[PDB]
Amino acid sequence: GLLPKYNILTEDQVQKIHENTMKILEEIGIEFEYEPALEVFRREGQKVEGKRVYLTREFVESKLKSAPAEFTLHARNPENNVVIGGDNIVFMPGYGAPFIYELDGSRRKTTLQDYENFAKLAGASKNMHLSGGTMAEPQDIPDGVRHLQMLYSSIKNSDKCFMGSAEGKERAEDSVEIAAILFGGKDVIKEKPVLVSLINSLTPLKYDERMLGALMAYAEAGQAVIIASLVMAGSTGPASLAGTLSLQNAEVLAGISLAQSINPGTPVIYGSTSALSDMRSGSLSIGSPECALFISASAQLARFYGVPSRSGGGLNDSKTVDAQAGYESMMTLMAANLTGVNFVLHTAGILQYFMAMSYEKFIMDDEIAGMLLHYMKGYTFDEDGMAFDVIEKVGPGGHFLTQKHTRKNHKREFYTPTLSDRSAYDTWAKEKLETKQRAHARWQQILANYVPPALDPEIDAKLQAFIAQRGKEVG
Amino acid sequence: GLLPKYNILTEDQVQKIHENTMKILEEIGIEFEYEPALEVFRREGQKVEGKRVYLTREFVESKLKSAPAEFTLHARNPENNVVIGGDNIVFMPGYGAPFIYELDGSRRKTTLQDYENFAKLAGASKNMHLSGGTMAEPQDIPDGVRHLQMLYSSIKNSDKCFMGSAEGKERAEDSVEIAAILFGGKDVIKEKPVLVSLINSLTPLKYDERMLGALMAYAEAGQAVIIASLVMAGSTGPASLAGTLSLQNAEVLAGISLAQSINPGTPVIYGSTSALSDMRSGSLSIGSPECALFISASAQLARFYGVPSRSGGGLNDSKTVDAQAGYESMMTLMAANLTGVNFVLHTAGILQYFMAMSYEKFIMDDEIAGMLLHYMKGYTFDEDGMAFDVIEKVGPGGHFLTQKHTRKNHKREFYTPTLSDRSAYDTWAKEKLETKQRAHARWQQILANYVPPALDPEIDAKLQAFIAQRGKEVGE
Repeated sequence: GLLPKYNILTEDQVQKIHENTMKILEEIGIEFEYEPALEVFRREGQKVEGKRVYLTREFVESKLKSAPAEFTLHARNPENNVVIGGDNIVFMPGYGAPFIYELDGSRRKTTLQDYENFAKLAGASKNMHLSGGTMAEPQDIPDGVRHLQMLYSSIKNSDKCFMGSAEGKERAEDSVEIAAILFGGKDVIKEKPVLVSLINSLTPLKYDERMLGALMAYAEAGQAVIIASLVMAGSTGPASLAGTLSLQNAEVLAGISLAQSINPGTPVIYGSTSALSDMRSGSLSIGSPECALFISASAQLARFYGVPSRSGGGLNDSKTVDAQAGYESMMTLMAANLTGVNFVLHTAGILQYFMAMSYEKFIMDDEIAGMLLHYMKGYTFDEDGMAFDVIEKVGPGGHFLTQKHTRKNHKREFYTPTLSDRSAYDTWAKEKLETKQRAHARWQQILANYVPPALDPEIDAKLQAFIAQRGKEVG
Repeated sequence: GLLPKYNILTEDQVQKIHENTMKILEEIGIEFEYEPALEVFRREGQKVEGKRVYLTREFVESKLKSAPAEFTLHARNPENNVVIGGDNIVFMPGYGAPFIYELDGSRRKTTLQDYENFAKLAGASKNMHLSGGTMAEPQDIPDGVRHLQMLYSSIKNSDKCFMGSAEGKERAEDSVEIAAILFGGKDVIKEKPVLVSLINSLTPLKYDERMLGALMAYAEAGQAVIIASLVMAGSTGPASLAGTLSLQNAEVLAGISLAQSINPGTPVIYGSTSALSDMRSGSLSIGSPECALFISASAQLARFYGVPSRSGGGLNDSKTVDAQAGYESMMTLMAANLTGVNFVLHTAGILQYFMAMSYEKFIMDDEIAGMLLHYMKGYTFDEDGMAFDVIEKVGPGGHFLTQKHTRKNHKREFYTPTLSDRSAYDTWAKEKLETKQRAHARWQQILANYVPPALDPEIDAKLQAFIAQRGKEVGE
């Protein structure tokens, strides 16, 4: 009923990586740019020189041992509750992009209306399990209330799970307060998690105050944190795959141990965003087989450490929804699915190494998403199934076009494409639409038809009341 | 170095397929429309009613044991010798397409010049290990001598391995003669196989005269055959994954068991071309995840039966080199690579479920092939390596780009793209070239600057005298 996961590493090699990781954390250490964070380490008997911290293997292997292998995140509509990790996998849009690249190859700043559109699309879509977070940076809006309008867009436009803000102590806490209003208290959400948020390290071997202030805010509440590291081999990490993975490993676990020492059993996702620093281009390259290699190894490491994994997505370096957007996104999304990544931020919409979102790419990515979930269902070994009797009725030289079996079973075992054009030349040649152009017609169809799920009047009567008060307070 | 193969099925599931396949062969049978193949199965003690042969698992499982797990195909230039069957993988162009799809959307008939062009492109590419066969149908040339002209154009334009004709006994025997001239004798090429050729069943549960005629000629000589079944689920096969796989499995093992009855130990490749008959279009769909599942499972069945596999390629249903060409072809080729297919016909050039080759698509596919081979290299766990001391040197907040170890190892471990554009928007926005356009400039550059490897004048002269005489025979 479900394909097994691909593990690309031998068990001796996983041992090498971990032995190298432990050595890094012990010998070289990690700088945490936050007093409260250092205090936690000191109060946990770890070595700490100014901002630097050296964790032993026992302290980390101990802190990991309390980190839960699986946790539900809770949706407003419980029909969309989501189990993290899992032979399970969840998909959701790209995150952080300040640009929209349009079908015409032009570029523009993102807006709240983009955030909102992407919320609706993720809402509308059978394959997007979460509506996501920071889908399109709302430069439309004044900075200190961007989070406020964003979590409200996510609530008013989706009944699926959304993400909390990682931009600071107070922002983090606002988000927790907002989930609280939405589920009826902070205690409810402490035991039934609601938010996930992306906490990043500052490669190589640091953590900035803003991320940390969000991380601890979340681990002191009940809420989920992705501890992602983005090591760019050649640049912010060593020019070797084993090297940059070892470095990524050291960073992610240091973040996990902090959360776990702050709050034992608090939900944490191992995050890998590592890729290549292209030496010809100077810059990040996530459409690379190196990226695909980090995605793949990271999924296996996360199993090894007993925790859920986030990595991959429709990842690529193209500026347009062309053949490159297609083959690079598939390579990285397929890696993520086959190797059993649990949580795929950036499943849909991303172009040019996280620099841009695209409406057409969103639809492209949703197709490949559906195709890969279909691959991962596998084969069905029941009577219908093995189909012996139909093969027999038909016999040598017959066809199956008109069998009852074909009519009943095609629908059951086969994927209906949402985007791919499967017609003959003469049919296609009348308009010669490429995937880009079809994708464009499709997103417009979907936003024209999406009715957002209703939000209890009094709930958003309290959502607004709070956005009002904080609106003043931050000014 | 290299990465382990992905096995998508459990031991039990593999056994269930095998059971369903034996039942199909024992109870339903396959038609072999070629008296000589029928007489082979007769002497083997197998039931024949008219043209229908029923094969027992005792017989099939016995014959499979004589098929080698690995063999070598031998090229003009022995550096291009190729192992079929290890953890090994070999790539080559598309096969059989009668159209070229152009950058501007138009289509036209394939000619001999197209054939030659693809032989050169294959010849020039570091990721194509064979030049292929039937790369473009030479509709240009009288039907009866086409195979003669393709074989020569293969031998002249590339010193890599190439494929024989599968179009009947006589054209197979011509292929064997040509191979024997090139390498010294029929004896030498029986000990050191040279040719590989595509023998398809006629799904469901048939094999026609022309394919059987070629199969038996090649088995009799030492030459490799791909025994390949293309089942279309919902059309020529049942509308189910396990069912279509079982039917394909029955077709292939019936074919391999015939080859091994003729010449025990003769080189065979288990071939899966199975895909979807799409419900809305009524046509073959190879860019489907069903196709990807057939490829993956077949890679693992071949391992089970102890023979090499062929399946997959840059397979897609698109009419143009667009995002669908990209994602469909990467899915099916990545499946092939990760599950450990040995021989990938149609790695490069195919559009629209085998109806077309495209020169831009060839370049695209050559890029995805390169990326995929880099993926399967995997990690390097030596000292340089785990990079601990360079990490120690640099330290928190540092950067690696100005280190000796970066200079040393950047090129060693990282893939350099031949097609993907990794620039920032502002560079790219100057011309806004999409992949298909960059591909278009590249194939023209490659072809323009390609120089075929010198062919021995004496052997060349013999090849031409053989082909001159045969063409006269075929015209009389």
